[PDB]
Amino acid sequence: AQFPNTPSFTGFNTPSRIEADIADLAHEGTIPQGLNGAFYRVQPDPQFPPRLDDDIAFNGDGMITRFHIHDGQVDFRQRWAKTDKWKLENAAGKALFGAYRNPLTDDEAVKGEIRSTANTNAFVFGGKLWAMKEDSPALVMDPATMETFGFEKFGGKMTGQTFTAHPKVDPKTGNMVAIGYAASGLCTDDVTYMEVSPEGELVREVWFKVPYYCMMHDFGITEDYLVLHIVPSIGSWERLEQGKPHFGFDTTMPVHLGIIPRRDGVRQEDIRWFTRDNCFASHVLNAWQEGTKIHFVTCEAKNNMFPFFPDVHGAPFNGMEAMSHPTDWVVDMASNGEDFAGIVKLSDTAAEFPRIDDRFTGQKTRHGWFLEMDMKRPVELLMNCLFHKDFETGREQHWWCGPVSSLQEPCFVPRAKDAPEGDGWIVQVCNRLEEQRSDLLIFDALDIEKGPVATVNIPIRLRFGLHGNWANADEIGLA
Ligand SMILES: Oc1ccc(/C=C/c2cc(O)cc(O)c2)cc1
Ligand SMILES: [Fe+3]
Repeated sequence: AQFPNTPSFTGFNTPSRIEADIADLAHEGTIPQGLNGAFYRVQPDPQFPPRLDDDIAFNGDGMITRFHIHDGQVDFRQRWAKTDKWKLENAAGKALFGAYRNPLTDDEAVKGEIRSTANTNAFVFGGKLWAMKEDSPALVMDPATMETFGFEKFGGKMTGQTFTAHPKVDPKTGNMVAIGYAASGLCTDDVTYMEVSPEGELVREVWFKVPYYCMMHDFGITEDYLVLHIVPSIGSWERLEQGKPHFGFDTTMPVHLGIIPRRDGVRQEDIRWFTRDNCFASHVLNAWQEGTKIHFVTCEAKNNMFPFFPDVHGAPFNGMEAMSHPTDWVVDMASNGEDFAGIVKLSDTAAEFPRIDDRFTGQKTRHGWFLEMDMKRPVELLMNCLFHKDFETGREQHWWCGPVSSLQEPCFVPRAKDAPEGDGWIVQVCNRLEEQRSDLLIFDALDIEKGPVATVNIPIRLRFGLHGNWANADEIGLA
């Protein structure tokens, strides 16, 4: 196939499209014997050249990578997420769906079809592997064979059109907590709040409305609440009719924070909204309650972080104002009015792709891990450091991948099911950009600054990844 000669399909973005198996990858150092499970991650990877002259990275078909770590070795398996899109285009021999989140650029033959690329998260829950994309139901797969089952509509009990790619698991109940925005159609202000039992059943689905339609990419949960940030990366049908990127950023609009009680029969009037001045925030580290306060830790930038979803008023992209920092948004359920109680910058380190020890989701956490952009480092060819913060001592650790590499999202793996918070490992893919290959790095999570304890060579160049997760062998049929 002939792909376009553009930055989205060349260099680091050259198409790969590899399905593969490798046993016992070559490595340096010591792979911890204590690791027994698998790290799943997803890369957008176009099956076909795009319908339009160009495309963006968020729009490639989801390709799922699994690193099965056991007995001191790492095995590699990679397979397509066989979405309806993937199947339809595979049969036609060509692209049928068009631009990102824009059905007006699709072939008439796929009108009304689910558009998901399942390319944003690879998540294990309830014995299934979930390949997720926030414009559609999630695609469920077999975590062991990595075959595709199909889209999860919960037998038809799901009434919304969409399902998040940033699900959260409630440690108290074991439920998956999810939202689905644009729930009644593209660009609508309807959102569902959903919980899924460990058994896979949709046990709650609550419809509500948000102040305005926007990219509701992530959210937080607390013991009693779902915490939803409303950030003005906005879209509209008018944008799509005109061929603009679906989203653009409006610096003139306020940011809101919605507090949704996690209970049955929640009404619109039960939801509380707080309001602050414009900023950009996408990913949520964690959120928790303290007394009457809710703490909501996100990575906040002064302005838009997506150059390909541009400023709606024509402004050129401002790299400096896209630097994000871990920030606590604090609201007080006992106050009157909409003002935030506090907006507290927690580090001067520029950081994104935040992660916690997910066993403590919705509770006060001591540790966070991030990708860091350290603009003071040499670059001889961009997230170039792993960053850990101990929020109780304030101590920060940094590990630099060197001047010819970059890093993908870290994932925390507990040492044992009863281990203290953060007692375990970080795994992450490293892009060896000059050598055109990839490594899987393994760190001691509380001592990242000494460097990885193992470097596992991947003889396939991996593409830009989005989100990834660990599951123990007994959760994925590999025990
Ligand atoms: O369909 C998609 C929609 C949104 C996203 C968001 C990705 C993202 C990437 C970053 O580097 C920082 C960030 O805060 C968010 C990915 C896929
Ligand atoms: Fe994300």
